[PDB]
Amino acid sequence: MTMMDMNFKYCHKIMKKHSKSFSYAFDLLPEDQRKAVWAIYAVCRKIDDSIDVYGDIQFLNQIKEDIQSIEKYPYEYHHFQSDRRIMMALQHVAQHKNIAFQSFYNLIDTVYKDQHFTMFETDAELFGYCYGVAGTVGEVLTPILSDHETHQTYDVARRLGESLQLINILRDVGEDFENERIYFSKQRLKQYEVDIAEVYQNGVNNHYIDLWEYYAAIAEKDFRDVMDQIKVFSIEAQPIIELAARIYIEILDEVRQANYTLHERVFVEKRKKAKLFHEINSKY
Ligand SMILES: CC(C)=CCC/C(C)=C/CC/C(C)=C/CSP(=O)(O)OP(=O)(O)O
Ligand SMILES: CC(C)=CCC/C(C)=C/CC/C(C)=C/CSP(=O)(O)OP(=O)(O)O
Ligand SMILES: [Mg+2]
Ligand SMILES: [Mg+2]
Ligand SMILES: [Mg+2]
Repeated sequence: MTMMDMNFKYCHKIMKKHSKSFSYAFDLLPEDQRKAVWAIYAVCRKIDDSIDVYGDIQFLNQIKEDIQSIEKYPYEYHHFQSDRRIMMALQHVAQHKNIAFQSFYNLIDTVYKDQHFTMFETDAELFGYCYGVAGTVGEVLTPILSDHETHQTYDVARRLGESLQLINILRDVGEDFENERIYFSKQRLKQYEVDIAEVYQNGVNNHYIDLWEYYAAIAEKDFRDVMDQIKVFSIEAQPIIELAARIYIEILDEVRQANYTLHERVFVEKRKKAKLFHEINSKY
């Protein structure tokens, strides 16, 4: 095993550790493509944890600096200040693919501003936040999962990631409340007459369910639109991308089955992921 192989294997470990939902799915891709995804994931994961988990704001500045170094001198050797193995894998990927560097910068700014967390006043603010933390990952992942780097591709990728961030939000309402975060907007929260602190203490009710179902309906609808343009992706990636999404559509059925509980984190069982994959491949 070469050194670079080792760098990608460290990225793989990080994704296996933190992505209980998607590691399984993305590892089904051909080697070159899944190695790039592990790199991207590891970069995004370090960024998202820089502050949330290590509290470390200097570390986040170093990640930005490191990405900035790769963008300007893709071919020079750099003394990476954040995590060397991840940045080497990322520079290796940038020498073969067209990395949307601005998208990592948008993600970094969105993760940063999340330390001045202020509830969204409207859905448009919530949706612009889904772009920043997940539409951007769709954009950076675009040249890896497709040979047609065109606006329709970027656009389905962006729309898929924002859509998964919404499902994510619907799965994590309760744990996000414990961390003092409510991602639903005030406009919509007032309109459905819900106070999350309250529903958290006394259980679900019918206003909360309707609020939640109002957002799940937005996510499901968007899921179906990207499932009609799944062909913008490479042929090897299409069933994986579809598996990734459906796992998350599954999580919504899991929240419904646990009666929208705010006190547990529903997940999808590995065995079930393999089933979903089997069905997708039926028509693939
Ligand atoms: C493929 C494509 C074109 C677009 C999709 C872009 C993606 C994958 C965006 C990320 C969406 C989110 C919120 C993922 C959870 S990461 P996690 O590791 O925390 O997952 P988990 O919390 O275990 O469910
Ligand atoms: C899967 C893939 C290709 C890309 C994802 C890249 C990542 C990790 C981006 C950082 C922003 C996200 C989606 C964090 C997890 S949201 P959460 O509710 O799961 O909270 P968490 O940080 O996981 O505890
Ligand atoms: Mg997670
Ligand atoms: Mg996080
Ligand atoms: Mg969450």
